[PDB]
Amino acid sequence: GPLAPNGLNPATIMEKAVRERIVESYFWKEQCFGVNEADIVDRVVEHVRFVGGVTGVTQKPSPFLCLAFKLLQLAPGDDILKEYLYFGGEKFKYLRALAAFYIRLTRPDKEVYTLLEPFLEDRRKLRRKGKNGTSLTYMDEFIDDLLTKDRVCSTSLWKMRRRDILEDLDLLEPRVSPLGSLEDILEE
Amino acid sequence: GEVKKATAEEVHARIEFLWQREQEKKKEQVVS
Amino acid sequence: GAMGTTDDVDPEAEYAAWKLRELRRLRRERDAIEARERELAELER
Repeated sequence: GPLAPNGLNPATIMEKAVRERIVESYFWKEQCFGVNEADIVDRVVEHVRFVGGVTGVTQKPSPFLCLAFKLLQLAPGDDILKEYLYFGGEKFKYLRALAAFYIRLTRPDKEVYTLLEPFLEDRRKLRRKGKNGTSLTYMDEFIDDLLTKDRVCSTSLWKMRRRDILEDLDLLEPRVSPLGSLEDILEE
Repeated sequence: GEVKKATAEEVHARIEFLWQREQEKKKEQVVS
Repeated sequence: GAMGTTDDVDPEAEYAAWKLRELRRLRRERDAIEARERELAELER
């Protein structure tokens, strides 16, 4: 029972209720059986059409959430996650979303920021389901949510140190927005 | 009865494979 | 591809929407900093 790069225990990361809802779900028993990292990719391209936690009147755990749980179970290495993010993410966006979600769940804050912040420039459309019905979202919105919000996809995100704190300890470089450079000129 | 763990190269090949399959499916749908 | 909604239909508009979103993010960050600055400025003198 390996522990994540951060302090947390993979089993306890998701709520007991959420875990129960996932394991009891049809999609877990049918589509998460015998699955490995490559098979994770298979299930993503096949069955993931939106990002969300438990949704609907049936409080049905999304295929997204279930695959996230399966990733928690697998505890994939950094190299495979990089494969997801860059190769899989470039080709399949929901795979990038899944990877970002998992990283946010299981990696040190420095790693979280450095890995996820570049994809604030990823503007591809994503389907977002859950709180306040069904809506359209974007990759950069999802990333922003991962970086700035306490809860995402029925999962509590562990509190991170503020970015400025990491910058002060010289653990992080200042984030550069292209629009920041345009905006400096706009404000003047 | 255990499950084999995938390597980065294996996952890479899987991604490439699925990509090819999807593109081929699109070609079959446009040709049909 | 599993597209939640098709990309590259209106690249100009999509990029514009992204530009607006990032601008709003910068808005939030700057507003937060300014708020703290006003707080310290008021309390100190």
